[PDB]
Amino acid sequence: RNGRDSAAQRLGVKRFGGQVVKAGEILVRQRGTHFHPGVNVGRGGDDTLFALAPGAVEFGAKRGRKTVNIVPVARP
Amino acid sequence: VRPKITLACEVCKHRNYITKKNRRNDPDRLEIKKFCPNCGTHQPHKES
Amino acid sequence: AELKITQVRSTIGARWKQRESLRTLGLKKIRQSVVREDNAQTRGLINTVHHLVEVEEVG
Amino acid sequence: AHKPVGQNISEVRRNARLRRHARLRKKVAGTAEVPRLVVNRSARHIHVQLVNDLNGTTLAAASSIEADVRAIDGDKKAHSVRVGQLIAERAKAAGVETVVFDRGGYTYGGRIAALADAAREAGLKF
RNA sequence: GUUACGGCGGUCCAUAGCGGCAGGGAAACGCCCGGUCCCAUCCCGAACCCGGAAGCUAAGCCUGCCAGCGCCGAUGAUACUACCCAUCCGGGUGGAAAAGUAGGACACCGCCGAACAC
RNA sequence: GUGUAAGUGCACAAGGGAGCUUGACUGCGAGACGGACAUGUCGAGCAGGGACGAAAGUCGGGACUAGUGAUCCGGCACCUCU
RNA sequence: AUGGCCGAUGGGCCCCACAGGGUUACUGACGUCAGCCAAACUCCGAAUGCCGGUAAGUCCAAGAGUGCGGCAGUGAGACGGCG
Repeated sequence: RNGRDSAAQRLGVKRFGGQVVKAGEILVRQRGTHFHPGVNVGRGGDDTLFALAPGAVEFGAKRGRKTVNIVPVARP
Repeated sequence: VRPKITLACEVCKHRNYITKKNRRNDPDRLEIKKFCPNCGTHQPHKES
Repeated sequence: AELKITQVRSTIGARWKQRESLRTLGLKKIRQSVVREDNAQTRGLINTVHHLVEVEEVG
Repeated sequence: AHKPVGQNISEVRRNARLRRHARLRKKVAGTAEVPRLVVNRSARHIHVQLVNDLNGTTLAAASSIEADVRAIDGDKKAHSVRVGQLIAERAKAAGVETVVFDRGGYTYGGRIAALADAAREAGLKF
């Protein structure tokens, strides 16, 4: 009976801690809300987390949920 | 079944919007209010 | 201090990291020697390829 | 050996108010130029503060405890209206123009609506 | 600046919780009285909302003390593992758990507001 | 318990109930994910005109991931094209 | 899953009523003092690997990367070491 499988969806974290990003850049691709949006981070229709403002990705925890935030790196 | 049906405007009568619905749950012709581009306002859209 | 590093085993069959560490040290053939100061980077390099080189302390 | 069987109505009311205030704090937060006007209402008084959440301070505060607003012979709605005017031009003195109204987990009506429109008509638009 | 005080927030949100014992109502926090008014019940002024302060800290609240239940948690050792030796057994350098133990812990910090002296 | 398989989540509810409503919009879209190519996916924000709300605000279908078929050919409606 | 303990439930037996019942070589639910197991279990949880930043090294060379264009071949692999 077996032999049917689905194509890999390439989920996971796309930008890791310390990486600088531009506005609208996808941070993580996830099914559930494993990482919750933090400051300057939005949530997509498919729970995709994207940056709302440029800066450095910073992974943090809030009230027991792992969250993703954007640190507003200092202008030169 | 949920067949594809078309909703036309009332003033200019252009069959703009389409969607599906159950023909047995709502056998009567649907009535909904939507945005019509060329007229630029919100008027009801009637079934065809 | 200073470290006296000489190659004693060939690079045949060695992994990519070992070949690149040997090149980074600055030696290419057998019996070739280099003198490098004693820092953490050098210790890491020699630790990568300790089975291919011999390390003497200069002086 | 006098152990009440269940929760007192005061505990239920306090927990419900805190929970449904926290549920509305999801969308409501205050900044430096847009602070949060949080109102706490009791059966005898009402209190309002201007909170900047990103740092955790209170730019301005008003309540019914002070004797100046105690002196008005008016009803509780009148006291709330006076408190709203007081918080309004205290915020005026604080350099704050636009605010967000945190209702503190109560229904928007009666005294809370009263001081809400009191602050609104005093020039604090929100 | 001080009080067994009231709010708004925090912290890789329990080291904070749960439980026991002993207290208090200055302003406050409440319980409480009533449904005339705004408002409400998928029935009920129970809840929500509104008007008051006769009574009460018995509860909520917070204060102090308990390691009791939970919670946090080393060091060492070990499992495991990267590289390198090693004809199998195993060994060398580096990393290093989980469980358990010693122990910690009956929270800490910030901004306003009450009452008090200045 | 989440309409539906399992997984990831959701008690702060995405679970349960009520009121109004049709954004199950039009023109767009910085920047990205994934990819031989064709496909596919997320998207802040701008304008029009709306829904809900006192307001801030949210709404370009449904907690997310399946429910679908390129090209050619032909039908229907509109167009200030020929 | 147990050292499988008690323990449901049904059946027979004994009373005989068939109602009411009790006795197990009966059948014997789940649990649990303690010990177990798990690729489709995880309150935990490494070593490597991977993404990024930084400081160096090689640097008369790796004859290194990336973009564009010209010309290809390859798209039946084998053994050995680890999972």
